[PDB]
Amino acid sequence: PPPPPVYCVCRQPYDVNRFMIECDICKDWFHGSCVGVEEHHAVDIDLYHCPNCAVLHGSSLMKKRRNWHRHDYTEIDDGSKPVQAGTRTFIKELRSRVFPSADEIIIKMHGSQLTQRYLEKHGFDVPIMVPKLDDLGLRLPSPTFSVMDVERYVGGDKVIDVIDVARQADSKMTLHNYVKYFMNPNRPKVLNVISLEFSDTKMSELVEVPDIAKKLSWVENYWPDDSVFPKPFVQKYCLMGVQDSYTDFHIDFGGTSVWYHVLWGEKIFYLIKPTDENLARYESWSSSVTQSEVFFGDKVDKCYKCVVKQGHTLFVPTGWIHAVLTSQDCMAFGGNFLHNLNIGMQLRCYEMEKRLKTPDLFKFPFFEAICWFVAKNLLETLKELREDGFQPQTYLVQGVKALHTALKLWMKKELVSEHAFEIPDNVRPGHLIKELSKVIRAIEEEN
Ligand SMILES: O=C(O)CCC(=O)C(=O)O
Ligand SMILES: [Fe+2]
Ligand SMILES: [Zn+2]
Ligand SMILES: [Zn+2]
Repeated sequence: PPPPPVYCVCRQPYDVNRFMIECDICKDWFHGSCVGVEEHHAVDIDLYHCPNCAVLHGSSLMKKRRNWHRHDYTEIDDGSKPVQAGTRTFIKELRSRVFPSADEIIIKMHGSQLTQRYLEKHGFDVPIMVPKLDDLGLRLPSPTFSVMDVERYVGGDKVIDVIDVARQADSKMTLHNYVKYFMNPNRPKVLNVISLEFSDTKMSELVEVPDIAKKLSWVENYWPDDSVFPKPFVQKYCLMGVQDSYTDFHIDFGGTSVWYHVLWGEKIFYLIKPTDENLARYESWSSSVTQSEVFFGDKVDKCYKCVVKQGHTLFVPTGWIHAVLTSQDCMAFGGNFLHNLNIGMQLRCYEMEKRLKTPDLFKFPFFEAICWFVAKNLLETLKELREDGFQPQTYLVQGVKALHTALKLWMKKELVSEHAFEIPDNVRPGHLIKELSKVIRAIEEEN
């Protein structure tokens, strides 16, 4: 009559969906939550000793630090091995570097002026800075809002993704434990939260994205209600990071444009323009094996340092390559959106993510799906303008044409196999491409 197999001090049966750690003394397994060990602490622990065993054997044996510049702080500090991203020395070095002020390129303006008419007329190809909050239609919680409040609304037991910035590695924590950590002024490690999307929490009630962002948003103007696919939520994000948190260079998923508002603290963006040259150097860099050892900002001609003060709102347009340094403990809200202003580049960025085989969960949920719905509606628009007297605006045409090129490419016999599952069973792929080709031919003719 063998006893049912249970583990941990809670004498519970094994659950494969829960993080556990092995005690080197008793050989049993323990739930991180039962013994107070976070998933990100596992890499620090050399040999784990559970509380009970610790009474006579002492605490766990931790790995010894010999670094300040390598992801694996155990490597000997002999001279070989370059400085890696997000480490203490890296940050020190990053803070000493000299960059061209982002003032040379970004546009600063009043919220009331930032409209779709303005964007269509002058384009949206450089970052836009909006010092004051007035006229953005951007509603956020009081500047006094604290992490304890984030916990109060969202929910203490919610599971979020944390980033051990000095290792550039991900793990998971409950929002409660993250707050406990953030609240302790003395943090033995730099942790950063950047993917806590709360549009489905009681905290959504408090935030309201910028009008321009909603006015432009693809999901907001083209994603149907009668959709079989699940509507994407990348509109409301809560960002919390302690000082010296770092995010290496990247291009937001799906070539989406984004908005950031620092409630309190100070974020520092390192902006790189989306030139063909740079976009190539980036795609190489983001795949090279020495990535973590090369500060990409050096592989290009100009890297702009944009300091975002608390109270300010920044807008980064499609394609821009950027890294972010957290000058000080900060909490900021932000969001991503796709729009017509730069249809071509968005597709360009999407094609690039596909080649870098960036993980599934690290992309934009249903990129192709939305692209279909858009092509569809734009067909009705371009057509309704023709049968109405006016000729479409240059950009929209340049864009619908790029989208046209894209849809045709996905249907291509040797390719339709992968882009197949992504088509909405609400659209006639071959049909849209035909009707779209003529309106394009028509427009191209009249002009
Ligand atoms: O949290 C940060 O310091 C930067 C986050 C960021 O740039 C992003 O999520 O795209
Ligand atoms: Fe970003
Ligand atoms: Zn033990
Ligand atoms: Zn347990």
